[PDB]
Amino acid sequence: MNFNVGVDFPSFIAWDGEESFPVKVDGFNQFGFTFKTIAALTAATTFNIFYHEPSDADPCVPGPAIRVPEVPFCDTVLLSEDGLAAVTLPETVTPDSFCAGTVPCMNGQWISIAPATGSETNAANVQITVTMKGATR
Amino acid sequence: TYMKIADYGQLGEYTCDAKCDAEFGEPGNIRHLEGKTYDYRGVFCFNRKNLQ
Repeated sequence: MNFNVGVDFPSFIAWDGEESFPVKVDGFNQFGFTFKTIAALTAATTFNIFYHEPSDADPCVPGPAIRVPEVPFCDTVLLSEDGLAAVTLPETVTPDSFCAGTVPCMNGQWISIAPATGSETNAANVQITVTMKGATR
Repeated sequence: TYMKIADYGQLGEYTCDAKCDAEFGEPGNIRHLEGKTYDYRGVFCFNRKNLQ
């Protein structure tokens, strides 16, 4: 009796392992990631977060790639060098469980993920995807 | 002398949620002007002989 859970929380591909992908997050209002690996890892990979603005050439094409400023919670004593919230996937993660991260404040209409420098060679074996929660059309 | 309100200025933005913080915005402005009063005078005389 599986409900068609496509509608009511659809999902899209952000990082397939070779090239990033912007996803539209305007129609919806609550989103998150589910990191996934295929093969064993090495030194913990890190990931940049990005947000886009609708390019003025067409209000339905994602513009350039801008990085999202980081916000801390009430008890966050470990701020990165700059802001620009990033996610470092802790290594030693076999393909038998996943992780579920999300930025705490949305700003833009297109979220994008990309591996930071010095991770690419170890980032080709990770598998990222995103899923919304709202409807609000 | 009288006061004037330059502009109320912006106070508070649409901040995100889950942000234990706030923003000071930008205070307004209140000038204090003043102005004088000018006088207007003149003179006119007679001869006192034809006035009688």
